[PDB]
Amino acid sequence: RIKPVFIDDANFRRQVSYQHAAVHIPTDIYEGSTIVLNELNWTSALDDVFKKNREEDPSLLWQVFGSATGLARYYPASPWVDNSRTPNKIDLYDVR
Amino acid sequence: VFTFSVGQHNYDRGPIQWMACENKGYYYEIPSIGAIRINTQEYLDVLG
Amino acid sequence: QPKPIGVGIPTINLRKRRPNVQNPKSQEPVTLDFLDAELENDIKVEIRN
Amino acid sequence: LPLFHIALLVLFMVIIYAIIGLELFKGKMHKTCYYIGTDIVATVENEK
Amino acid sequence: KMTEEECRGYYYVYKDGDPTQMELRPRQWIHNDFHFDNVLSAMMSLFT
Ligand SMILES: *[C@@H]1O[C@H](CO)[C@@H](O[C@@H]2O[C@H](CO)[C@@H](O[C@@H]3O[C@H](CO)[C@@H](O)[C@H](O)[C@@H]3O)[C@H](O)[C@H]2NC(C)=O)[C@H](O)[C@H]1NC(C)=O
Repeated sequence: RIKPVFIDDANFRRQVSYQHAAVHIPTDIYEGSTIVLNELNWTSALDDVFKKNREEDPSLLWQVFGSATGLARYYPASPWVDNSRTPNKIDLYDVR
Repeated sequence: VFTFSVGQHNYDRGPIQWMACENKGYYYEIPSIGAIRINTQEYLDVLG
Repeated sequence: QPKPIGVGIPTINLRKRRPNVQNPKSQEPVTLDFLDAELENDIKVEIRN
Repeated sequence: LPLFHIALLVLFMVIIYAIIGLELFKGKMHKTCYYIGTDIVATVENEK
Repeated sequence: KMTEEECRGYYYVYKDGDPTQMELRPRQWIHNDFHFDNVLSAMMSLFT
């Protein structure tokens, strides 16, 4: 895992981290599968392009790659709006 | 022609599989509610 | 407006509503036609076309 | 044929117990705990 | 989920069959209480 710093930001009414990209995996899709772990292995190479895109134009909003395996890697890193089960609520978000 | 076999039953499923992958389609099975979300969206893999 | 586009009349049954289930809210896009955002007119339709 | 008396005794015992239960537990199992303001019965995983 | 390695993570359970009323449960690979894995368990199952 990674523990980001999460400074606040403008143009994002949230706290975002520009160092790396966040990954959203749907609740009913197990992380740690061979399929999933392989996507997280090669898709990491996108963070450099994410940062280069931002540094070329600092006004960019979310840049996201939606995988065919249900994964979603978006930049900049920001905590998901609805975490799994800390409250009574759950999230139903499949990028597909 | 995309064909879906819904529920738990003892009826023959061969004819609908043939209908599926004769006309450049696909065949899906939806046995419960948990299968609906994932099976009703995967037809876009064929269309691409 | 940032509100979602409404459809029909909202009918709910409060007697079949468990308190701890987290029902979905909405996923539709905000598609508002040009003629539904102003007053419809016979010339505005021509301009839009 | 010899089991006729036994069947008669069983029938009469069923009748007597049915009437006793009718007098004792008539209209008593009509309350269960629903949720707050809803028509949903509240139970746990493996409880009928 | 048809195998031990697939039976991991969390899945939804629908109350009273309603697709809109959902909970989260962890996925676990359950083994039946009475099985036939060895002769002793087979004899226990047959005794029951
Ligand atoms: C997906 O994960 C694998 C494994 O974590 C990554 O492969 C690893 O990549 C690094 C750097 O490319 C390799 O380090 C290299 O080691 C050699 C010595 O063998 C050294 O000469 C190089 O200078 C460098 O330090 C590492 O060996 C390699 N791991 C394995 C098992 O081969 C891979 O890069 C990840 N995918 C992406 C897209 O990042």
